[PDB]
Amino acid sequence: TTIVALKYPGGVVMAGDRRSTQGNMISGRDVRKVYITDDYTATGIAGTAAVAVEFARLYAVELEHYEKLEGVPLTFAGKINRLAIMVRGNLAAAMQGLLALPLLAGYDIHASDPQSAGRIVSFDAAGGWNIEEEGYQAVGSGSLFAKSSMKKLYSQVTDGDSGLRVAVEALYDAADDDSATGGPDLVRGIFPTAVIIDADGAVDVPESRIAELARAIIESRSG
Amino acid sequence: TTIVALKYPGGVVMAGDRRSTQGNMISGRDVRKVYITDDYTATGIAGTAAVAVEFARLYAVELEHYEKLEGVPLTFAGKINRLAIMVRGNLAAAMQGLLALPLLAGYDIHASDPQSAGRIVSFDAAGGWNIEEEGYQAVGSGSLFAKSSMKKLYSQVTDGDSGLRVAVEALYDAADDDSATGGPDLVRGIFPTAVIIDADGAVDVPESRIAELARAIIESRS
Amino acid sequence: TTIVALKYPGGVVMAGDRRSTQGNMISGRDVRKVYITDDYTATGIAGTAAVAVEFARLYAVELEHYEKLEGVPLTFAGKINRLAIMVRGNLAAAMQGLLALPLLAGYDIHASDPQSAGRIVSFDAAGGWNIEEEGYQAVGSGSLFAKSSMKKLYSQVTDGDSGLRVAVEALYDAADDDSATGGPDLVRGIFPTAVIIDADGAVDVPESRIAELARAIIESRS
Amino acid sequence: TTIVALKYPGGVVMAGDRRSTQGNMISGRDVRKVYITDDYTATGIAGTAAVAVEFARLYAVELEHYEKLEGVPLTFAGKINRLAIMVRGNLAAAMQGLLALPLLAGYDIHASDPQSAGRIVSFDAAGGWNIEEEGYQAVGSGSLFAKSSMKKLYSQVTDGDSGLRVAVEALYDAADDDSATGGPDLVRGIFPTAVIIDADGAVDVPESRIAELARAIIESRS
Amino acid sequence: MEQAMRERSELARKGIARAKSVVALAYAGGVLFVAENPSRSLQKISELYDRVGFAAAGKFNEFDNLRRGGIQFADTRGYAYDRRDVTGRQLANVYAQTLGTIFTEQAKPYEVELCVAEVAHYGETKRPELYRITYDGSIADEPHFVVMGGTTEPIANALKESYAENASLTDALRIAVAALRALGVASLEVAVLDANRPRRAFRRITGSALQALLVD
Amino acid sequence: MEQAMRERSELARKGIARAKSVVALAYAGGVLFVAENPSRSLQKISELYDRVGFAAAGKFNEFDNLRRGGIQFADTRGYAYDRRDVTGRQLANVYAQTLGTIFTEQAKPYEVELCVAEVAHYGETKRPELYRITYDGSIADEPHFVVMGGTTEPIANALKESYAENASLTDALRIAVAALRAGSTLGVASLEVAVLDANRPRRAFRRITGSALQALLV
Amino acid sequence: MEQAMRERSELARKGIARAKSVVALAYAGGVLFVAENPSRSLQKISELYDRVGFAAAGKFNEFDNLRRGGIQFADTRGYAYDRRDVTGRQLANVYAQTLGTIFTEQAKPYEVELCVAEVAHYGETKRPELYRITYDGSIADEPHFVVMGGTTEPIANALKESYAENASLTDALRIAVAALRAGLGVASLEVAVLDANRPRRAFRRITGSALQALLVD
Amino acid sequence: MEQAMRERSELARKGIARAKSVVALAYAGGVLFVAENPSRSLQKISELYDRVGFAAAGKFNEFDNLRRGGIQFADTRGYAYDRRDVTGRQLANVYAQTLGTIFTEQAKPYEVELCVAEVAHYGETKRPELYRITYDGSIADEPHFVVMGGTTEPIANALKESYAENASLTDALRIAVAALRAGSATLGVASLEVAVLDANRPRRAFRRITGSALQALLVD
Ligand SMILES: COC[C@H](NC(=O)[C@H](CC(=O)n1cccc1)NC(=O)CCc1ccccc1)C(=O)NCc1cccc2ccccc12
Ligand SMILES: COC[C@H](NC(=O)[C@H](CC(=O)n1cccc1)NC(=O)CCc1ccccc1)C(=O)NCc1cccc2ccccc12
Ligand SMILES: COC[C@H](NC(=O)[C@H](CC(=O)n1cccc1)NC(=O)CCc1ccccc1)C(=O)NCc1cccc2ccccc12
Ligand SMILES: COC[C@H](NC(=O)[C@H](CC(=O)n1cccc1)NC(=O)CCc1ccccc1)C(=O)NCc1cccc2ccccc12
Repeated sequence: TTIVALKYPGGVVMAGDRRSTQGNMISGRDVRKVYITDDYTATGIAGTAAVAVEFARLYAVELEHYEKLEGVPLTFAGKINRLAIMVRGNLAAAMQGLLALPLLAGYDIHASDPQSAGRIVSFDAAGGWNIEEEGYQAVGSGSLFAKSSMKKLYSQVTDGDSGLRVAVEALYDAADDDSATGGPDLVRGIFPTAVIIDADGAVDVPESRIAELARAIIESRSG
Repeated sequence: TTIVALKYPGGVVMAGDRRSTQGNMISGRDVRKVYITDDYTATGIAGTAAVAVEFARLYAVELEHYEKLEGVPLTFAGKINRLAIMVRGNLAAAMQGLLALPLLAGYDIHASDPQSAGRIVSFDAAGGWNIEEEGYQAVGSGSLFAKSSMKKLYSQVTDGDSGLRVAVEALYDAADDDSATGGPDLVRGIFPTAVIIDADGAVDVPESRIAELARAIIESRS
Repeated sequence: TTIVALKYPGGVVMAGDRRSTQGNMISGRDVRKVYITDDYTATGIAGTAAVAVEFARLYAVELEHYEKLEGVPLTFAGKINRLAIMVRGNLAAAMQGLLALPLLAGYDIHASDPQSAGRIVSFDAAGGWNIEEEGYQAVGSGSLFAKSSMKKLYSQVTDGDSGLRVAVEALYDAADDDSATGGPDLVRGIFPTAVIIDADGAVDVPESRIAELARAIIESRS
Repeated sequence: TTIVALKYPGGVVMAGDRRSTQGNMISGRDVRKVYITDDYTATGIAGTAAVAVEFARLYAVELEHYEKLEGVPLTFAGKINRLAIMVRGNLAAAMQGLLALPLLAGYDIHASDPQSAGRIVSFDAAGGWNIEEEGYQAVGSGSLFAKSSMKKLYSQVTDGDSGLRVAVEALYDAADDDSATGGPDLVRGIFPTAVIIDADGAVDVPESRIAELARAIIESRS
Repeated sequence: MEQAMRERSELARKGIARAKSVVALAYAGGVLFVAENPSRSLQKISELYDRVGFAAAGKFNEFDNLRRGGIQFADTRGYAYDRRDVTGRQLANVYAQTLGTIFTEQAKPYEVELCVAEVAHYGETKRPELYRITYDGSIADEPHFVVMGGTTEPIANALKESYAENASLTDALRIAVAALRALGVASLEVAVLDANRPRRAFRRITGSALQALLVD
Repeated sequence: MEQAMRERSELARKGIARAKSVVALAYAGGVLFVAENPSRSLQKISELYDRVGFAAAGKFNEFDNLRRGGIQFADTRGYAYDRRDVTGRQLANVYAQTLGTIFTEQAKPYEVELCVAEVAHYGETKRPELYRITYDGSIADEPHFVVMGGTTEPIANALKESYAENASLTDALRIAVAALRAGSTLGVASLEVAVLDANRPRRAFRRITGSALQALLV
Repeated sequence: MEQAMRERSELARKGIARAKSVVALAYAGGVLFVAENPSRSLQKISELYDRVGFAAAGKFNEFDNLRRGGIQFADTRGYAYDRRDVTGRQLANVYAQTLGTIFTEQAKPYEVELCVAEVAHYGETKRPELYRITYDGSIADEPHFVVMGGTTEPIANALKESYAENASLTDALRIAVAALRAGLGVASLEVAVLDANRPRRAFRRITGSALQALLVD
Repeated sequence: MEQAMRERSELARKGIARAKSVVALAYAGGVLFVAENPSRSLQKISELYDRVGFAAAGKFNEFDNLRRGGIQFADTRGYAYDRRDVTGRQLANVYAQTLGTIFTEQAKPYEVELCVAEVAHYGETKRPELYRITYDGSIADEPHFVVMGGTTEPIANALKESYAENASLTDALRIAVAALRAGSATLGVASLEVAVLDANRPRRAFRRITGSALQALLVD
């Protein structure tokens, strides 16, 4: 698995691969690992599928629950804290093989400067968190390949379009060096999923746009 | 054990073998592994028989319990979530040897397009689920042989009848390579069980039809 | 231990040996392992004697209890389900060595066909059960010998008298190959015990009929 | 330890040795292992002394408790069943080494035949029970030597006196081959203890009578 | 207290008087239960244990609770000890105990009256036992017959005069219906504790057989 | 005690008599439930088990509690033993015990009156059973019809004159709306109708609404 | 609150007054219990422990509960310590405590009056002890006799004039039935003795032919 | 206990008559909620679930407890099964059961009256549903509108002559404020709380109309 997230001017993007595995056998090709969790936040999770989806679902419910009860959504720090508390809650089962590490990407509407209102938060198995002041982050078995790719490609991020492209390209480098991460499947038309978040909210990027960037990257390396 | 399920235009089909084992010893030749759990849903289960039969029974009860309490049946998504919660609930006992994995086949009456309303859901031991978009799926010790067989036979599926045939041929290949899956016994007249589900509901496939299809495959391989 | 049970037209018969062991040592020659649990039901149990008897007694009271509370006896399926639940209840104790597997034989008064009213139910350690379509079943350390014997002798079963002979002969073959299963003791005059069940209920087969069948086999094998 | 019990015309006799051990060390020589538990019942226990004495005491209390609460003593079956439940209750502790195995001897006043009113019941560590039809039984580290001695000597039992003699002689053969079973101590004048039960109830056999039967055995084998 | 309990006793006595009547008689073959019961499926007479039967008058849900509770007690006792240790006297004793508690501590006392009957075991010779237990836990051992529910004085008087020991089944049945009228199949529920059956003595006499024994 | 139980029965009786009426009658095909009910979605008639149905008069939340507990009981018993061990008599009995306890021990008695109905299993020959359980736990066997709620005696008398055994679905429905009129003008929009149809293979409960119901009232 | 207490006291006293009567008196062989009791299977006189017997008057289910609770206490203490640590005094004391608790806190007071009696252990020379426990938990130490239930004054009056220490079993029984008359036969009496001569269990019922033989002749 | 039940019923009745009124009515776009509410932050109209809204009249802390408990019920059910299994009738039913319990067993009954409204899911054709739950747990569904709190009959009469199906947002709001005005004993933006269940919103149908937008809709 690899999930990446990166900031661009005025927003944030998150993208994740589609592969599901049990050992060496490919048990899924179209799996979704990146979720809209609230109107201004998206969550991607890595690890055991049962636990990963359970986390995303419950987490979205927890946020919306707070919002309907109290007439206002949680502060972004409060959202970080709730994901952290959820992860550490799972540490005992995670020790026994039921691991789930999340990555959080959002737009803070109460931020001082709307230019830099994007937020990227990564976690560890103890529920440790990091609010990233360097623009990108990744989680999963391909995260080091993806992060090392973005280290070289991040300078080319100037708007939402270049940032999305760079995200898919790091997911491509991850899938190229990590067999548990699925690259673009040109025969079945299965590509990574991505969510873009700006001041207008969080929307899932249309699959055609990922197919265009994917084949764009593939040819970018064929020539 | 091998259970298969596959989508065809306007419906879905599920089939299962009839063999029960204790190690290498054959402990049954007519066991049933596919159950009508709901008017538009069938479940096949693999693993320990005791746990599997309890699962199917208890799951059917939960579905109808909900329906009588609330006057409307669960959405298909709700059914999947409840089966998943049941599996995950058994995860400890599974780790101690009482393992049972289900395969879910249904027809979603609330889907937009009635011909593509067929649904196939697979699970893992922690209750992970996946709604299958690729047309067929399997579970059990022969599931790989059946999946590889259907991978080659699925293009011939144009209606319920051809789909039921590729299903029975997939159970045939499964039994051909896996001793824990029992093939058609032409001396006792025991053949796999199958269920069809379409817009008119879930009906059990008559044994005579499956007997026909079995003999067609056996003939075709001689 | 060997317990056999087989269907005949209009009835069912169940029979068991008399040997009690602790390892190689014979701790009993006259024990009873087949019990009439109900007016149409008998249970034979193999395994640890303490639990086998406790299972028999508790099951019989459970059935009568439901009958006196609700004025009507359990359906045959309900009896299967309660026994199964009892076995699964004992699984933890069984994995520590207190294992007992029952074999259930009954006559279903609510069946349509008076000659398909016999029922034979076998179980496994998890409470999994099988209603046996193929006419006979056995449990115990000699069950494999007994079942292969019945596989060759069952074709001659046409009534209760021949069925009882096939049963005693299957126990004879089991005792012939298994030192934990006891054969007919002609010096002490100890013979297998049997329960016969038909539309008139479950009655103990008297000793004298079993002894003459025994001497008939012992004669035929000389 | 060795405890014997045997049936004679119109009664039963039970006798037990007096040796208490810790491994190879003799820690007691005047120990009592046979107790009058009610007007018509005696119990002898082998195993851990703490648990054996606790069993006998608590069992006697249990029977008199029932008798005073309900105005009539328990039927003999009820006595067997409560002792059996008690052993099974102690099974977990027995596994960790605190084992106690009982042998029960009684005269059933509610029995049909007055001179077949004698009862002998042996148990296993799970609380399995056996009502012995064959006239004698034993328990303890010397039980197999005693049972084999009685197998040859039981034809000589014609009244209470001969039954008592065979009982003492089986205890002699037990201690003769088993160091954990104490033989007659002629320097200290300590002899097995015995209880006899007939229609008049259960009474302790006087020390002097057992002494003279023991001297008879010793003399007769030298 | 003394007033509150008098009111409870009266609520019970009046409620039980409004209900239909039940009669139990010792006869030559064991014990006979005859009750006015229009219902096809609700039963005032029930088996408790092998040789012990139960009859009741009053509010249905309440004496059905007592009936189920008695079967529970009897069955657990037979399991814990032995079947032969279960006796009528002890069931009557737990009923006296239980109705005492109900009468003093429940929101409303039970508008019921109970009869526990026991016949001898197969092949043994013992006079049947009849026990009446009333709403307050009072227990009385009666030698020949018990009347419960409604206006008891006419029925008890009819039996007192007309009662014959060691009567035949037809004999005791006809005396019983005669006293009950002071009544066809549809209006009667009848059962016996039949001392001649080998283990379970309780036998319902319904429809054709019952009709056969009434017409003579 | 006497005065207080009098007060409970009076409160319950009055609550039921203020409530719209429901009728259940045995017909050639099984059991027919007809209730006066303007609501488009709130139910007085419900399925309990395969061959067992439930109808009620009184406070909605209360007979709804009892309905859910009945379903709970039946599904549990069928699971513990077998589906064919669930009987109408059993459910009627549990309702009797439940309403007895509620009536004597709860803060307020339930203002409800209940009917449990059972038809035969498919292919089997058994005549329908009707049970009335009232607010105090009294239970009654009825072979032909049950009336609950509102002004009962006019409805019961209209049925005493017009009722015939083994009538057809249309005829029984006509009788039912007639008797309902006699007490507490009645179309689809104001009626809730359902049957325990003994010819269904397993689940006998079935609703007749809208086009079908109007088709039967003509 | 005192209104509730007088009401309970009168309910209990009335209930006991309407019930049948029982007398227990010490004689040469121990203690004799004789009670007016028509029943053939329900019992007012009982064994508690090896040398301790129990008698009660009043409502049956209530003193039957008390009888079982006493049997539980005795057996539990005898198992927890030793048989000879169970005494009549101790059982009387626990009954006082139990009945006080009932009388103040249960839904309805117990309509019972209790006698706990003890004879000496075999071979010892202790004079029998009689204890009376009343519905409110009041306890009284009695040396010669106890009368309970119904109209006590005439029977106790007959005894005061007719009671002699160390009477024979036949004599003591005849004084007992004679005292009971002031207020009949086998069918109407229940009798038992705490017999100081039996080695372990001193309680012993005297029924039927033996009883009849012992009444007048 | 006829004493207790009468007195509790009257305590609840007088409690609601004393309270400001709330109107809920079905229109062409879904369901409209209008309530008399001077406060800026304390809210009588609320979202329960995706296509389900809540309105209450009476004592604030009491109907707020019920609103929060209703949200707990909806969120737990949607998690246990699926969001699409959560329905208006279910929330109306739980409130009937809850208020029945409270009315019979709490120290004091709740002086509240509730409306649960549900519109169809995006892209579906389903008539709005409105439910009215009263202080003792009585439940009734109404096809067109519900009124709660204060003197109801003047407001309901005004609506039953004023109400037209498939009204515009402006039309339904104007008739609603007129009917509320008939029952008051002085209104405008600062004096109203307004919200709609919008059958055109893709997932969450509840949305509020405040300030400039509300003023633009009241001028029509
Ligand atoms: C990282 O490790 C491999 C992991 N695979 C699994 O967890 C696979 C997924 C799988 O094969 N499925 C079959 C259909 C439905 C699930 N599951 C398992 O491996 C089961 C784990 C287990 C073993 C023993 C006892 C208990 C539990 C995976 O691919 N995880 C990727 C992943 C991340 C986020 C969301 C996802 C949603 C669906 C599927 C995968 C998802
Ligand atoms: C894959 O594993 C083999 C499995 N076999 C078993 O579970 C067999 C089935 C069997 O022999 N039976 C005998 C009569 C009743 C069942 N049972 C066992 O293997 C015992 C399991 C166990 C052993 C020790 C401790 C705890 C548990 C099997 O056949 N599974 C296939 C299967 C699937 C769904 C429904 C079924 C119903 C009946 C029989 C089989 C069924
Ligand atoms: C475990 O397979 C061998 C088994 N033997 C035992 O169970 C024997 C029976 C025995 O020797 N008895 C002697 C007096 C009371 C019974 N029991 C044991 O071996 C005890 C095992 C044990 C040890 C420590 C902790 C727990 C358990 C056996 O013979 N089983 C056959 C059997 C089946 C049904 C009913 C029976 C009733 C009586 C006797 C045997 C019966
Ligand atoms: C066979 O097994 C040996 C057994 N010995 C023991 O149990 C001896 C008895 C003993 O030495 N005593 C010394 C004074 C107090 C008793 N006890 C032990 O062996 C200690 C057991 C133990 C070890 C570690 C942790 C916990 C417990 C034995 O001799 N048993 C014989 C026996 C049988 C019935 C009644 C008895 C009564 C008294 C004494 C012995 C009795």
